[PDB]
Amino acid sequence: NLYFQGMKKEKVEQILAEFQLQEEDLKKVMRRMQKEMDRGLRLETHEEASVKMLPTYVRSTPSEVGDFLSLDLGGTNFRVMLVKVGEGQWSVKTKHQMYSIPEDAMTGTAEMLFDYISECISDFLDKHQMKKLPLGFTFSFPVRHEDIDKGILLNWTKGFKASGAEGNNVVGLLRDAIKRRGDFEMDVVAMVNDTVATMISCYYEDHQCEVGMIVGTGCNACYMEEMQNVELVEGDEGRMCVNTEWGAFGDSGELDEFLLEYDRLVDESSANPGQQLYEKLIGGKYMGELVRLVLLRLVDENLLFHGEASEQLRTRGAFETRFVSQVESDTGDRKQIYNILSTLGLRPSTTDCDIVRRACESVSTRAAHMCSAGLAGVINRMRESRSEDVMRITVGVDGSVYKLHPSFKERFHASVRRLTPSCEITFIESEEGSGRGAALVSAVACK
Ligand SMILES: Nc1ncnc2c1ncn2[C@@H]1O[C@H](COP(=O)(O)OP(=O)(O)NP(=O)(O)O)[C@@H](O)[C@H]1O
Ligand SMILES: OC[C@H]1O[C@@H](O)[C@H](O)[C@@H](O)[C@@H]1O
Ligand SMILES: [K+]
Ligand SMILES: [Mg+2]
Repeated sequence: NLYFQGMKKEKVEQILAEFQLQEEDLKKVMRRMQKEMDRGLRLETHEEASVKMLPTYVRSTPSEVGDFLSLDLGGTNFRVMLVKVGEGQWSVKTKHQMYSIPEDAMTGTAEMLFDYISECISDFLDKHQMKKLPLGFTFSFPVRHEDIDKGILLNWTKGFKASGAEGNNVVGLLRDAIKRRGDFEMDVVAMVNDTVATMISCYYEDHQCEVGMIVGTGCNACYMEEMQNVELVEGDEGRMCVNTEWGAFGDSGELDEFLLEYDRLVDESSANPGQQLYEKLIGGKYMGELVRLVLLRLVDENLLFHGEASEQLRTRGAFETRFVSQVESDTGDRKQIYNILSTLGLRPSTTDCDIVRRACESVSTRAAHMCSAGLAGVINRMRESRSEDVMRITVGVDGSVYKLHPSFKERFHASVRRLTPSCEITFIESEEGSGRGAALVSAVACK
């Protein structure tokens, strides 16, 4: 019966309705987010604020030229690259290599981690016969800076758990590991978040870019704040980039009304339970798993796969986030959806496929909408801080979710636009943002 297939589909929709957020829900999240950003900037409230609004010491009024080395650590892969900076300043990726980080190095000791990093740097300097450049470190974790070249790791995020790194100077850890190996020498001149790197890389082609955003494994944003509002740094003149660390929004209960069973389960099986909760609604580290967990509930309610979940479907992380993009790239014939579930040991019908799509759309739309509330909060804050009825601003964006998901981008922009009246927001995707941004920040600091 088509009548019974449609009754299965109606029941799924009732369950999936839970992922909906009304426009007023988003405005509420936005206001709460703006409130947390206020708190993180102020001396009185900074320690308790879950959105830490960390000074980066990358300023509005900041350079050198020549060969630069860029390091990038934040995802499953560590990337090294040679970049040429020339006359403002252009930058170009000329040599590049990425390395897979062994499990033991992400979850072992800091020494292991940075030993592996240094090994990677020497292989790269080998593969290009260049083993003393100025070195920029894109390091995508919450860091409390004392300057551009010095700051301590507040805490690991995104599954990182190397011991002996939290509360230590990250540049120091890198310098130490390089010294231990002692077969090359590098001038470590700057450390930057990936958001900051992305923002800076978009500046040569568009000077209106004063916001950087990452929607990848993790989710975070930075922006050019007025120095007068950055209470943690001395001076009131011009602007300084702030790393919001908005992923930890929710860690003090601010999203509790909105968290679902699937979110609690994802948080509980994560490396950092109770932390990075806003990020866990959005990031690619967690999105596919969120979908896997919806699909499991649906098989349990007898609405999917004849009520039977395969060994693969019951394994953690098996529904990869790229599968969410692929499913939602489907043209209507169900071929992409079928092949994904086939490789998961499942024997999907035609309606099974349509339900999996609906599950993915519900998770990724919520991610798009939740993300939109955070960005709209930042851009609205900036408009009010500045002196204009209409703010024109560019946002530099990187990450596989924003970049590769076929509809996230579009759902996200629309929602951001609803929430930012009297703002004209241009979105640009960075091209090698982290390498070129890191190199560009190095060249300034190279003084
Ligand atoms: N085609 C895809 N569509 C959506 N997500 C994907 C896709 N391919 C990989 N991913 C996910 O995106 C993440 C990797 O994205 P990527 O942008 O390369 O990392 P990243 O930007 O370093 N993350 P982060 O450092 O947390 O900002 C992983 O969690 C993957 O599961
Ligand atoms: O890589 C994207 C983001 O992931 C977050 O989890 C990290 O804490 C941020 O520093 C980073 O900007
Ligand atoms: K100040
Ligand atoms: Mg990154």
